[PDB]
Amino acid sequence: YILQHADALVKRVSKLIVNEPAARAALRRGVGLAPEDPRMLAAHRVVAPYVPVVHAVERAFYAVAAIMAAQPRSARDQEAEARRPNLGVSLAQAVFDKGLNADSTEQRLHLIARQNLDGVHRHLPRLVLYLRSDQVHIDWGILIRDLARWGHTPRHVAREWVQDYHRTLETLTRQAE
Amino acid sequence: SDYILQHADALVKRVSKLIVNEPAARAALRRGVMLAAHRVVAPYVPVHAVERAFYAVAAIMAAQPRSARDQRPNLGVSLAQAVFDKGLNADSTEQRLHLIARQNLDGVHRHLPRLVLYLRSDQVHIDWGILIRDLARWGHTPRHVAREWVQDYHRTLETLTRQAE
Amino acid sequence: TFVDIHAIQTLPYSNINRDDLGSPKTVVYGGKERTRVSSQSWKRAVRHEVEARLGDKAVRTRRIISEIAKRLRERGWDADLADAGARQVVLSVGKKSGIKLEKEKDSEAPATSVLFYLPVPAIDELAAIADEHRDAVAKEAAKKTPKGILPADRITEVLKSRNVSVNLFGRMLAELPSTEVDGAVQFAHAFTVHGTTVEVDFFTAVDDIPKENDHGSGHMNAGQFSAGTFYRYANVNLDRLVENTGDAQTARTAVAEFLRAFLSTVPSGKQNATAAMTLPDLVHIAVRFDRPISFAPAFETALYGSDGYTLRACQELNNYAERLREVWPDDAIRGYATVENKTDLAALGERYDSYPALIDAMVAAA
Amino acid sequence: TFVDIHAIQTLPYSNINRDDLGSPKTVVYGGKERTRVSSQSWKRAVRHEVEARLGDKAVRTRRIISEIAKRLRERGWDADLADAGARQVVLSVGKKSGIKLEKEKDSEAPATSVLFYLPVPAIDELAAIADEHRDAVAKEAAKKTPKGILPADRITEVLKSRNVSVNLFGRMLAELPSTEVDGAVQFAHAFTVHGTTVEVDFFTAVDDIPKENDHGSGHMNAGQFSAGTFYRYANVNLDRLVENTGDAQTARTAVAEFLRAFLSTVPSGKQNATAAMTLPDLVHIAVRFDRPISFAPAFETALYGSDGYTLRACQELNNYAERLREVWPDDAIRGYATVENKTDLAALGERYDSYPALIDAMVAAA
Amino acid sequence: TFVDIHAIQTLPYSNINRDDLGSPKTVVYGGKERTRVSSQSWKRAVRHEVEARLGDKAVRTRRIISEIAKRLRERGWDADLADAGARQVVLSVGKKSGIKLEKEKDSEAPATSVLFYLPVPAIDELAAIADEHRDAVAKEAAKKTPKGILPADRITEVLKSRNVSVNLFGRMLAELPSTEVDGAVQFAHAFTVHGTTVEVDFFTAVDDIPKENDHGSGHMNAGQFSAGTFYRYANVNLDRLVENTGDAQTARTAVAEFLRAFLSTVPSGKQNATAAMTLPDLVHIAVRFDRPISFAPAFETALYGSDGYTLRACQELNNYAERLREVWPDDAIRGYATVENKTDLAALGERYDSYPALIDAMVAAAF
RNA sequence: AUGGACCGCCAGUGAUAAGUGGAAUGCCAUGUGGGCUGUCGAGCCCCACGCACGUGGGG
DNA sequence: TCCAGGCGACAGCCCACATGGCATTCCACTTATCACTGGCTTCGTCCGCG
DNA sequence: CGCGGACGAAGCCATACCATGTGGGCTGTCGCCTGGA
Repeated sequence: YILQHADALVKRVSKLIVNEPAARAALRRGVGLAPEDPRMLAAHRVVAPYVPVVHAVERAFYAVAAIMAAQPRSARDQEAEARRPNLGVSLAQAVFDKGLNADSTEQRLHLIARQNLDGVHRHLPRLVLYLRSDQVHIDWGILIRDLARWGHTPRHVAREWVQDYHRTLETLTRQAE
Repeated sequence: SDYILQHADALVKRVSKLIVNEPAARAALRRGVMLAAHRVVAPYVPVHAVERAFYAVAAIMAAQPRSARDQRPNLGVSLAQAVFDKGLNADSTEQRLHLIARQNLDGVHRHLPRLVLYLRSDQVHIDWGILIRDLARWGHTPRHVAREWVQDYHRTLETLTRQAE
Repeated sequence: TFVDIHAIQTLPYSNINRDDLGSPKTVVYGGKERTRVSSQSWKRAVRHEVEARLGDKAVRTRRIISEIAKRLRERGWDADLADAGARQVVLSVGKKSGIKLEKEKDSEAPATSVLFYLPVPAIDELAAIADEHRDAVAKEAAKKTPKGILPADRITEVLKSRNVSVNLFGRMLAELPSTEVDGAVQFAHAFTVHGTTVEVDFFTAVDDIPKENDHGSGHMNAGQFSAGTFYRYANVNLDRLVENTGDAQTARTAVAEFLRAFLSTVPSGKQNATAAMTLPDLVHIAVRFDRPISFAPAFETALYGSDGYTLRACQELNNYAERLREVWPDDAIRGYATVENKTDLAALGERYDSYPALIDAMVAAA
Repeated sequence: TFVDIHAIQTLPYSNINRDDLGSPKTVVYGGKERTRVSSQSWKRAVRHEVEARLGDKAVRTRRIISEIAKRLRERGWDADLADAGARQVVLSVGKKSGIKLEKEKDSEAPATSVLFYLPVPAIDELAAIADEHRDAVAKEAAKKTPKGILPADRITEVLKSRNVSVNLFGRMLAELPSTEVDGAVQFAHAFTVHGTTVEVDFFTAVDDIPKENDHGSGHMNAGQFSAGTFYRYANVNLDRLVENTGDAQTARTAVAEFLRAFLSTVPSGKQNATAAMTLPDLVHIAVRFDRPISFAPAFETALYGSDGYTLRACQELNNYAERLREVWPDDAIRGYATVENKTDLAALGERYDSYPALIDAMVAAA
Repeated sequence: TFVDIHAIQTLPYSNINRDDLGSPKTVVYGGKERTRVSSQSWKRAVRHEVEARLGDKAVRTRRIISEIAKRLRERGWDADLADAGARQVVLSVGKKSGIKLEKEKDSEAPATSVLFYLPVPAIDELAAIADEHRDAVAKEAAKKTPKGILPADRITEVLKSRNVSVNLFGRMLAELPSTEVDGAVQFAHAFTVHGTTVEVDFFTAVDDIPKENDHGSGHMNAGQFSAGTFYRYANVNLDRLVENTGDAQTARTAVAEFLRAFLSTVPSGKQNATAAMTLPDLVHIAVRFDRPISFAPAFETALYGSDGYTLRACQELNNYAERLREVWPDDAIRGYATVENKTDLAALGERYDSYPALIDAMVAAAF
């Protein structure tokens, strides 16, 4: 239901940031901030027509759209190279493959999964930009719809990222026989 | 928050009929764009930013041209509907909305009358009631209402645009 | 016979005691998140300050074998004779095979499983009882699995040696229910009076020596901090404290020093880089003869801000103490000090001049 | 034994230390946002100033292997002998294989995972102990996986070499908890005394060589800035400082230079584009013999303006120091200097004539 | 070794540098709004004036490929050999798969994704290194995806070429931190000494040819404007400047011309229609040997008016310099010029006769 | 007065010690707010004098 | 007593901008600690108490 | 000498890889005065 709008945004923003700098610069300056902060008064032009019809849903759209426009040029040059995973799976694929610190990522994942709606938006942007600093393939539509469902109970989106992260870690380790 | 909207609605209808009916009080309320306000709009006010939100828009109401004087979406929708339908320029009204949405309380009353009067010169429908509760809401939370205006503007502009094809 | 103490203390942007991941501990009270300082942290600061003045050193530890062996090595015993000696002192107190121990890591003396709580002279006397049986201990070390040889009666009487901190805070020891002393001070957690969200600080420890081509920080991370106006509360059951201590003058000194340490002290959690030391902006001591009472329900409805919180918290504690006083009438004593002379708080009793004056007159009236 | 220092310093339109996204770090105090300068920044500026004068050079780095290799190349060793040598000096400590080292670069000494903090003569001396074992280092380089051969005792004693910045600010090292020194100076974050919102500054980078005769400019953006009157505070625990330094004469010089660097210095974060160099408009040093105290609660209720903030902040800090002084009576020494001759601040002590005079008379009284 | 300069300059009804929507930039200092002029604007006017006199031409641009190719076409190279040549010269540094560049355009020479800052002879010399490898450039251009062939060491040594504006103002280049030079002049934003609100100017554009049935003008808007007495300040770290320049005489000339350009110049932002050319009403240069210091806190308490602001600002700056001088005692040099002979400002030093004399004697005393 | 009636899991606890986000930046080039204008009889009561036209005093 | 009118005269119009631009690299740490007490059955004897 | 209280003696133990979709309820307004019904 929301995932479809999520794929719309990710579609035109994924081609937008690479195809013209005005929106990428109007969105980049909105990472990790409220949808009404004056600094983001220039991002409505692009994001406002896609929100459907609680504030958690709009927070999700604006926040992740900004995240998509604030990634380094390396991550976009690889992002434009041409069931499905959450970002937890992305963290495991990051530690197992690109050599990140396991004992750290685990406590940063449980640190973020243990917070309130506002803590996921303040702690999230640097974490995801670090993951795109290591160019791990993160899925954006799932990330936003997840943040959208992050506002009704702080249990139904955290537990699945943590369990999905550990699950894929031990499957990547058992598969390395 | 509706308790201000209903009073503002009674005020907008009584003032509309009063300006088309009696020219004396019309020109007397228009001069402010203020004793006349103290004797006309004072019985329609329950923070002084709300009271100024009432008489200020009352004066803007009395200062409109006759063409648009003889005749719920907020002001964002009104500007989008003006731009698409009545040929107003997009790159200019956008810049004007950002200019208005960025200022403080005392700024909106300074840059608002000219734009409202100008869009009114094309017979655009402004739900004056919610405009009064918006300028009243400007004191409680400024950036929230400004957000509603800009995002509402772009929202309905692109919705009507894609809706036209 | 219950000395209740209330205090409003506003701590600036800091992090007193973090959670298992850095964040400050938070309660969900009246529906909203509220940073809090655990009770055990303040209790620890209090005891270390009280015992600081009253140099009793109520050491809580596991390595009693290590220090008993150290005491025996100071008094002439050989290293192995001291180690086996201490192990005899600890192994002769449980039911059989002594108290339970843990896996010995190094060749160093092992650490017991339970936490002991004794003063330093108690450990010294334990080393004395171990010294009274030099030959016996040496004879037991010759075997492969030695047993208890010490007169469990007197060592068990030495473990029961109390202290000011032992008297107030109490002790627990599962393998020796005869030494368990019950605490006399009910210490409560300190929660904010207004919903406070945590805030992330981004820090980058940069390396001083440059690198050939590029230059980046040595490490970047982000720690969680929070500021706010904490409410704190504590009870002192005089009756049970005088029962533990026995005398009434020692008890009176212990409660007076407790209150002064309760207002004065502040924890040591990330203070070396935050300098969050402060004093309570409001202090309310009441002496009640029927039951202790906390003012926590007054602060259930969180306080919205953009204004200050000290005045609102002060006058709201006043309001709740007034109506609460006229709903549960009782012949109790009430006194308060305040660091803000704007309002006049009537229901809190007679406004003394200063914290130590307030404490002196209230402990005296008890 | 606690040297407290307070200072009101009004900074113009600038951005001292930005956050991870450009904005200045902000607190939520008394309900309102308040821009703040992190403690690590002032501590860094201060140390660089103290060690600047007191040419101690307390280098904080990761690439100790690279610099030790540099010292060995200066002293005659070949490139590979220097690299393997330095790695031997680093690998011969820690109770495990060595201190944790991870992922080396490409053609250059790797970087230790933990961060070191040593003076320059310490690194030189490390190269000296490495130089005394030429043959051993060469013999180990012949193998494929060498191990430690260096006398961990003396190099470990060289890593414990303290310094003025090490003495005041403290050090941490997990692989060597024996060298961890505890700081003696509590440094506080600096928050505004009045709620300040961020100011977005649109900016442009015009480019020469026009291609289309357009007014099109090479780059546009919006940088966040903010101004306001910051309050700053810091404590110096004399006892622990005399313990770290050892002597009492060296300590006095370190604390005097600390206070002078605390008033003088200002960070170097976004200064080349906005000269925010300034001096504190109010300085209050107090010597307390019981506990340090902060004046942060005085500034909880944000100050509304349209008027000035220097006079209001000064007289309000005075009032809070007076009532606070008559509520927590104590035998302390108080002195203050001020850049405004309008009001008379009584409770802040005896008005000295100038900052360095105040610092001299207060360090003397310590 | 820190040359501080303070100056009170009152600008009439104008708009020096507007915001992203027309309004003038404003600070919220001491609770009241205050129109301000960004620091980069004055720094740009200053640099163009300093380098104007000292004809060094410290060109800041993105289209370096276009001009290097232009130099190569002037020296005999063909259009494609020049284009591929310049692209090779920029792409032959090879940090991370060569220099980072914007999305290539249809047919024009693309602009690098980072703004360079070099003098014109540097571009010429880059074209020289490109000309020394004619055959090599053609050989790589024959391929489909060429790589670096140029001696990255010497071209990388040409990018380190400083200049008067490069020395004073500093440079940044992320892909080549080896050429990054740190600025030596702390330039501050200029805020008013009294709270000023913006005034909305309603302007109309009339058409000079009439049609019947209408008299509407060609356009109608409202440009914002504001006037006031701006305070300005700048610091010059002599030590680091002599480090950048290397010599001490060139450094002395650069600081002297810098100060004269700081007082003389005024931006060119919305000046053609509102002539706001003015001179500073107060100039105070101080040479400090310990740390630079600004007088901004003196102007935190906004000044209420209905009277003038030049005298009040001057004497109030005086008082603040007096108490500040007796609170942070130091053996420094102080001098000042003033365009008002009513009061005598004691704490500001010895009143020189004119701005260029003051600048000469202070740069002289600063060595 | 119910597979119930009577009925405490419970007495003890620092999460701790360390840390610059940092270097770079004209928002710009263009504008009439305009044509037109004199500011020159219901009111409530009392009392006094009156040429029954009115005049003055206190509310 | 309640519903309804009224309350000198107070201007009309027309016009509202085009363009161009929105940066890059780098860095992400370590170690030590993680408890017991019991809710079974009867009787005989044993060490300590009076 | 007579005896309290407390413990201890065992019987017991246990070769033909994948998932989760949810919400809805509270609040009060005027223009005043004269005339006529």
